[PDB]
Amino acid sequence: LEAIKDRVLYVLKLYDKIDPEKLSVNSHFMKDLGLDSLDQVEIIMAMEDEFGFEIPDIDAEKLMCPQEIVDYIADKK
Amino acid sequence: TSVKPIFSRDMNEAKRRVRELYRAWYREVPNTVHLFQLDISVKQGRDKVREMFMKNAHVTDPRVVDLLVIKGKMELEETINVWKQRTHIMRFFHETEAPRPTDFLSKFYVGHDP
Amino acid sequence: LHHALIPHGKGGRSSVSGIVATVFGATGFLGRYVVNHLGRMGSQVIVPYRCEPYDTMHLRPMGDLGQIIFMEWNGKDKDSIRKVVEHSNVVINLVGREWETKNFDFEDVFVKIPHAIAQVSKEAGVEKLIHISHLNADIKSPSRYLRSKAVGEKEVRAAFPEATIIKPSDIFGREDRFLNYFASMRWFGGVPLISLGKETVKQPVYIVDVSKGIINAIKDPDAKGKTFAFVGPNRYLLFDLVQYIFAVAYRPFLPYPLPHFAYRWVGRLFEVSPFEPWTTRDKVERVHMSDMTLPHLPGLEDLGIQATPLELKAIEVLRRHRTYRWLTSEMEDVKPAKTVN
Amino acid sequence: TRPTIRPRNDVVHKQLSAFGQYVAEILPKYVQQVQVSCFNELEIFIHPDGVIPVLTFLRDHTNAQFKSLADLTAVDVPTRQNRFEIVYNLLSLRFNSRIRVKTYTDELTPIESSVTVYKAANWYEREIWDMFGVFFANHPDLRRILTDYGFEGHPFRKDFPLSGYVELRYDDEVKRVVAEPVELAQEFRKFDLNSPWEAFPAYRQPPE
Amino acid sequence: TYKFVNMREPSMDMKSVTDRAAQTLLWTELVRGLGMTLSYLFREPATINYPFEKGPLSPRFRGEHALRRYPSGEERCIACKLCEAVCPAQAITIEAEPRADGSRRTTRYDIDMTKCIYCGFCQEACPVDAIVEGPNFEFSTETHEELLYNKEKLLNNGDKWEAEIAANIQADYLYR
Amino acid sequence: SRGEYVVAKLDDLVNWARRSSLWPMTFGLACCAVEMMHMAAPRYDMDRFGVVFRASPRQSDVMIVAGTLTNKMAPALRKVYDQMPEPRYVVSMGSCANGGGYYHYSYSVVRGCDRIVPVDIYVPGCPPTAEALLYGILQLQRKIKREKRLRIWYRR
Ligand SMILES: CCCCCCCC/C=C\CCCCCCCC(=O)OC[C@H](COP(=O)(O)OCCN)OC(=O)CCCCCCC/C=C\CCCCCCCC
Ligand SMILES: NC(=O)C1=CN([C@@H]2O[C@H](COP(=O)(O)OP(=O)(O)OC[C@H]3O[C@@H](n4cnc5c(N)ncnc54)[C@H](OP(=O)(O)O)[C@@H]3O)[C@@H](O)[C@H]2O)C=CC1
Ligand SMILES: *P(=O)(O)OCC(C)(C)[C@H](O)C(=O)NCCC(=O)NCCSC(=O)CCCCCCCCCCCCC
Ligand code: SF4
Ligand code: SF4
Ligand code: SF4
Repeated sequence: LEAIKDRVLYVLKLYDKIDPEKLSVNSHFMKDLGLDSLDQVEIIMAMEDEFGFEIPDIDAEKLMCPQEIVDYIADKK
Repeated sequence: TSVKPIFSRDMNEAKRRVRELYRAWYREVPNTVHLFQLDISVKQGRDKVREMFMKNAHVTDPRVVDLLVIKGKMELEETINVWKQRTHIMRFFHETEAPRPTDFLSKFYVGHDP
Repeated sequence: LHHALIPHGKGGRSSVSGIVATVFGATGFLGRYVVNHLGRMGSQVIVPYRCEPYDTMHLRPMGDLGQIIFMEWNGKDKDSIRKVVEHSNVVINLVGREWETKNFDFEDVFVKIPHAIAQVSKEAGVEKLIHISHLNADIKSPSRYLRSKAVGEKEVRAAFPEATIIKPSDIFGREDRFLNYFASMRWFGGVPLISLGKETVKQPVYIVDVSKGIINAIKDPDAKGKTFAFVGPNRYLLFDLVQYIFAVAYRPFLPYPLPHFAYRWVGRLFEVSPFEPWTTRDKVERVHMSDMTLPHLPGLEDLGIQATPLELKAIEVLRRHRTYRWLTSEMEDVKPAKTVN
Repeated sequence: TRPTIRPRNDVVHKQLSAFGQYVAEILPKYVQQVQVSCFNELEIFIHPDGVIPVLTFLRDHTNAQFKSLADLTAVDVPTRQNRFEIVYNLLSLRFNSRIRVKTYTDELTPIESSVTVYKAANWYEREIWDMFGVFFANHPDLRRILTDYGFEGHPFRKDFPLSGYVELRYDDEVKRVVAEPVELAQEFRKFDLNSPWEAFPAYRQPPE
Repeated sequence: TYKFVNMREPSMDMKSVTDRAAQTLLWTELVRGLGMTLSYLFREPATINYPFEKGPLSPRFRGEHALRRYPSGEERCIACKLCEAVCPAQAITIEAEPRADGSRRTTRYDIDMTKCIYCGFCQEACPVDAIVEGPNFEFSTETHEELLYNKEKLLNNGDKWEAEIAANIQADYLYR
Repeated sequence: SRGEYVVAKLDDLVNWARRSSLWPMTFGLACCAVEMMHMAAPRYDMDRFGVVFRASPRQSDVMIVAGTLTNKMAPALRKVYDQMPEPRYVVSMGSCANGGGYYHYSYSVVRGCDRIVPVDIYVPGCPPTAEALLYGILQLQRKIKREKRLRIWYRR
């Protein structure tokens, strides 16, 4: 899980709008980071390209936090 | 009641359709740049897609949202099949339009425009 | 202003901008871009041509009906100059060739013709004169091109005190000499450079930026008798610039140092062509010369134009020089070249 | 013998009236009105959702074999609430007759596609969409047919200007055709032609 | 009544079978086509020697426009704008004012020959036979601007073609 | 002088070949194209003058823009014109190609092919008769006759 979290944090830090300083594993995209739905969709697409699998729209709604993202990724192995 | 909806009924499913269309467009800008030999960047294309999506952010009627996503999907399928040329894709960018000022003083200077 | 010169419309193709401009030497790179911009504004344009009328066909679609008028003129004919500048309130001077012909030399095309145009323009009472010079216009430059450029600039300033003298650094574009000259050295095996090109610094300027600066200079009220230096945003060493050009063109890059006297001899050999030479001794001198820094002169940012970097528009020019293997390659693939700042 | 005036066909008028009564009786759920014009053209006005049942009946019924779809168009009437007026023209070869079916809709309400009844309805409904904006629900391939690629707006709406909003030209700076806002050299001269005197008292609208 | 274009079945007697087989082997219909082409070769061509020979026309032909005059020299147009109102393409622009002698004439009369559809409605709507569609049809140009005629150009055309226009009007006006 | 005489003879020879051999591209959009067929017809045979249709733009010298140039068609016309190699000439035919024609005030019509391509000859009419089109072709030929590329180059 450490590798998954490291990869997810590295991918998130490449996003321009997201500040690496304020980014944290438990930071809410909408609330803590102040983003909207489209930016979350772009992040989910970036994760899809990263870990090489498809995240449906239903599974793309329950990924508002990096902790939730890594938990979902580990869930799908 | 009794009002026929185009698709998706309430607003949440319409937003889901909007997100699906945005994903489809987002995963198409690199292919559009590669195929059409555009001089723009992929990041510029994604920014323009975001801008064209955001210029309808005030719509609150689900039927209008469904019609907008239908037209967007039509335009997306025109681009993938290369039915459009480089001309239309660059028409999306207004690369030759003169900058119309929006300040009152300049508008007064140039002409009688409101 | 006359009643026919009052601006009208929303600045479109069929509008009236109140600008009547005679564009000397409009059958060229900067000439065609400036004429296109004027026609897009919707101005009256007079294009004096001495070549075949076929070579001036591409200028017809650049303006609405009755906006582009073609007249025949001779360089050493003040009567023709007066005929073509009689009814225009703006005169734009872009005449210039990079080589010396049998009839016209650097002295003729850069001193006598610009001075005659300025003198006749003053007689006809034109309101604005724009004259194109070079950034490296030195009175004692190693290049006769730059010597004559400086002499003609002084003569034009003397003849027409209310002139605007533009000094672009180096124009790169689709029909340019710069990028095409550097990228056409694929045929001659390797790329010869003087001292490997480590001593030359250049900051080229975009053709569209130069044209927009010329256009805004006309519309700027307080640029009547000024001097402007049009330069790009980033300064490049010549070696890095050529390396980036070849990287974008996706061609093998084999630079080797060629001594200055040998390069001068090679340029002497290539200027014997009766047609347009591939390169000349003065062209070699201009390539070797670094771009002078003139911070006291105003520029594109002062006129109101943001300089366009080379990396953004380098693929419009160099995509033609690629092969079928690399034709579809994107712009982001090649990293930007190192700068000197 | 009144050579100027066109002759009239009472027999065909009566036949069309009888058939209109017949179809109205057979399909009362959707048929709202039946008219016979003075030049013997049967016309049926139905509810918008009855398109498929009414067309299938008129196509496959033994007494009404309208197997050929003559035309399919729409009329934009801005004053009406349901501005768009979908019109079907049908031809019966067996009985050597024609019929017209008219439904109503607006910009947002979809009309069920009749491609499952007539195959020409594919391109006809594509044209209707491209020209007016009427969306057809179940269509094999719905997209623009006549307008330019990426064209915005529907031209045949009565609120669409004649000259459009944009024009095309070749810009040498970008080495490609560009689209710019319309700017006519000579403005289209609108003519007020209607006379201020009533022409036909037979069509006089009551002052309520 | 109706007829079947292709419903004739072939015969099956031995003579016809042998004839069809000979046609299949020996290309009889191909030789017939060759013979027809050879006959057309040996005929006379129907090509005229333009421009030394001009194709036939009719007095009703509608070509280059013109403005006519009365025999006294006065213009025929009275600025009634019927041609402008009836022009399908709106290629005519007319502006008028009272003349110095009070006559109702035209100050601006413009025809855009690049917008005209050459339909003849202007000459049929003219109540004084002022505007006419003359016989000239060879007036091509190297520039767009010269195809935007005005009053002076149309009067010059009328003066140049007055004789032929008058002859055509005389020959055709009884049918109008 | 001798050089002037030589260049005059050479560029009179070169212009003669282009004048006497014209290969219009097979390109007709609307009703004006029928008059192109009637010019190709035996009555006014254009092959008599050395004018013969060729299909590919690469093997064509003259583009006879005959028809209405719509917005959906303009890019294709520009592309084929660009693909047509130099020297190239353009003959606008009919009112639609000249200006707007009957459809001047329309949302989907380009008013004049000269907005897209440099036009050398304008042939008026709706449609221009076969004689008018032939006269336009002959006028284009005579326009090519007075070109002096070598004479301009010699004095250049
Ligand atoms: C010196 C040069 C001579 C030039 C001759 C010019 C002939 C006319 C030129 C015009 C012809 C050019 C176009 C021809 C193209 C089409 C020709 C063609 O199709 O022929 C093939 C046609 C069959 O094709 P289809 O009928 O279309 O098959 C499909 C059936 N539904 O017939 C043929 O196969 C031709 C074969 C040649 C016939 C040979 C018959 C001779 C046999 C008898 C010889 C006996 C010798 C031995 C016996 C000795 C006894 C002692
Ligand atoms: N591009 C560059 O490298 C830079 C250029 N400049 C200056 O900008 C100006 C425009 O440059 P550019 O477009 O590249 O040059 P071009 O060679 O492309 O254009 C020169 C123009 O002048 C005409 N001309 C040349 N000689 C004569 C003559 N003897 N008499 C009359 N007309 C003549 C040519 O017409 P024709 O074909 O009929 O002979 C042509 O239209 C020049 O003054 C140049 O010095 C400044 C900085 C950089
Ligand atoms: P989050 O879900 O909180 O926020 C969603 C947004 C911001 C969209 C709004 O909150 C929202 O959903 N608003 C409701 C109104 C609405 O539906 N807006 C979106 C309409 S869909 C739409 O407009 C699609 C248009 C098609 C896109 C055109 C493509 C243009 C790009 C051309 C290519 C150029 C480069 C290749
Ligand atoms: S011939 Fe027809 S289109 Fe031409 S000017 Fe006359 S009325 Fe107008
Ligand atoms: S119809 Fe005849 S008289 Fe009337 S305005 Fe036209 S040309 Fe003049
Ligand atoms: S000018 Fe007339 S004949 Fe020619 S394409 Fe247009 S409508 Fe057809």
